[PDB]
Amino acid sequence: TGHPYYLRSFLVVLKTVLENEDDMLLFDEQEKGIVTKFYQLSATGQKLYVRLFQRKLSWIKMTKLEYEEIALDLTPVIEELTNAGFLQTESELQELSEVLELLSAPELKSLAKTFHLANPNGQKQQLVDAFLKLAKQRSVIGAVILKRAKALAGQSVRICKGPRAVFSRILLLFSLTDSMEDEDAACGGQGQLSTVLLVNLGRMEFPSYTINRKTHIFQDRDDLIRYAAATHMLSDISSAMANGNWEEAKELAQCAKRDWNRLKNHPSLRCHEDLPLFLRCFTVGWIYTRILSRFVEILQRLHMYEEAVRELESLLSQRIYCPDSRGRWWDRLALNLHQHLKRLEPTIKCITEGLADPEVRTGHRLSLYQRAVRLRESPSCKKFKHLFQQLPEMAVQDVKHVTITGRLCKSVFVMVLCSVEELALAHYRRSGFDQGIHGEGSTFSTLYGLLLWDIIFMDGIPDVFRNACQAFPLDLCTDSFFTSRRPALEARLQLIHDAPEESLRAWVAATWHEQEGRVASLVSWDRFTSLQQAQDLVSCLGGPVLSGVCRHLAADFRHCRGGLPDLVVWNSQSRHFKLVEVKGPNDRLSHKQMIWLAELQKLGAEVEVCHVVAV
DNA sequence: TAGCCACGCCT
DNA sequence: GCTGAGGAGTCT
DNA sequence: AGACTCCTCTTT
DNA sequence: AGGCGTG
Ligand SMILES: [Ba+2]
Repeated sequence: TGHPYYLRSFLVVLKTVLENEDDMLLFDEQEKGIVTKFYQLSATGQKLYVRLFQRKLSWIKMTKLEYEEIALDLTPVIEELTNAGFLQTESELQELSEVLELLSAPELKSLAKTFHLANPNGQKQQLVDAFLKLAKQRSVIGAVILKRAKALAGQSVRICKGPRAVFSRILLLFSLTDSMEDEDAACGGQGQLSTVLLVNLGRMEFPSYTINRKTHIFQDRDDLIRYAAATHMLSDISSAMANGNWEEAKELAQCAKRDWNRLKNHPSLRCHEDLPLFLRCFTVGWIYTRILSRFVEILQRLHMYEEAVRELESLLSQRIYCPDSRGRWWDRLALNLHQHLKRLEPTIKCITEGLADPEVRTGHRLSLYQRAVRLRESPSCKKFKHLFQQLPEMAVQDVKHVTITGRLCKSVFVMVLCSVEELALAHYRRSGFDQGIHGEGSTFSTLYGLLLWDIIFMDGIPDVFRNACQAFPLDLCTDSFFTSRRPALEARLQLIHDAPEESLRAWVAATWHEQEGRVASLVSWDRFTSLQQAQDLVSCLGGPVLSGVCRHLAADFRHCRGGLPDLVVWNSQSRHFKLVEVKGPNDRLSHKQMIWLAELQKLGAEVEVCHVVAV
């Protein structure tokens, strides 16, 4: 462990995936050997590879490579990696567009000149398109350009794409069990370790649980490769959207929409369809559906609202993939029909079916009910009685609103510089709550985590723990997390409800002491300032409330994890607390948020929206 | 749709 | 658009 | 000269 | 004011 941080982290990944019997079925021998080859390198040889694996994939000037901590002179090390088959040298640098790319605009000028036919000025981009048109006609002069371009660029290494590929697939796999260590790190461009992972994994200590895998996710190394392909596609589409190239993204999508209807009969699907949901998210079909969702987003941006409706109706026609997404869809469907396609007939059928789908929850549920009333009680609609149709009167109860002012300067205010939220925490200090946290959902989530820790990492649920560095059972964000643990859950949620404020102070003390540091997705250790703070807070919150919140989180974290209030403020001595949703000059309450506030009131908790106006 | 935010537009 | 901080190279 | 784009390194 | 999009 004179291994620097980035190497320790890389090794954990390799180990974690290599000890999966199931995972190792999806690598041929050729592939498997490369890993051995890695392990065979010297410590130096390894350090340097990780560095370069992490760097962008392409050619690097030998003079641009400095790691003192690896060695003062890296030529030996490079030679090892070359011989090993991991790194290639300027010697294999053959493509012109590659040689040019590697050179600086300065150098590009020096070659634009010492070639008489070249206009020595313009951008770097131009001089390239130039030198490439020239070598394409008079080929024999092109080989002389390349000859110098090379000699001019210098000594240069590149990571070999082939072995690289194996490590990315390993990284990909590591990342399913770490939720998705990132779609951006693993799934796109190509796999590197996320920043946080690369830094911390080597030090991280995980909650103890029992690995118990009883089902395969992938049929064979082929299924993996098809999945990896869909993954990369979704990544490149998301990437396009991000860079605003909505035209490219529409193609890319349609492209993928073919391929998916191409796979729609293949043997493998039968088995995937059959997986429990918490695993079904790791299949081609799930990724293709996810892609089709982005596609309706794209149809929407390009304002093609008829198509988007078709696509939404397609997605909703099946319950196989992404059922957690139907709420987003039904809502999105209805919004399109009502707003954009003014078809008031379907808007109702839509809203009706949607609200009859036990799949839709919280925010979207509310948002459909709200459109219903706005619609039924509208004259532009009155010539009907098809929405009086027994709509359960989910009239989200009304909440105390409050307003304060702050001197404006994400929006920054002054009081020293601070946030909308910090400004309010102040108003509340002078309102006689000496104590507060700005924690949004993590305050509550880590309390749920502290109180149910042992039930979460409980033994006896097949398939939820598949390997070594999990921070949660894979079914955590499913309807099955609760069903698979009903009896234990009902029991614990009851105890908590009746617990007096010392049993709580004690249960928390317990987990805290036994688990402090351990990486669990629900628990932020620095979220409270000390164990003592946590105990204060639970004391104020009290069982019935602590129970109610925990019940929602475990029952349906997927759809309840967001829209809890920004602030918790309590009075130390008086034990009175308030749950505050800060609303700066430019944001209102989302449906998710008005559900939470309602539900927190029912639990009998002081809830308040605190509007901030600027000066 | 990951969720957030600031802005801007329409009604 | 954003989800971090600094430096080197490119652009106009 | 200054603005912006790209890339790397983070830690223990 | 609030519903909706855009980046
Ligand atoms: Ba807020």
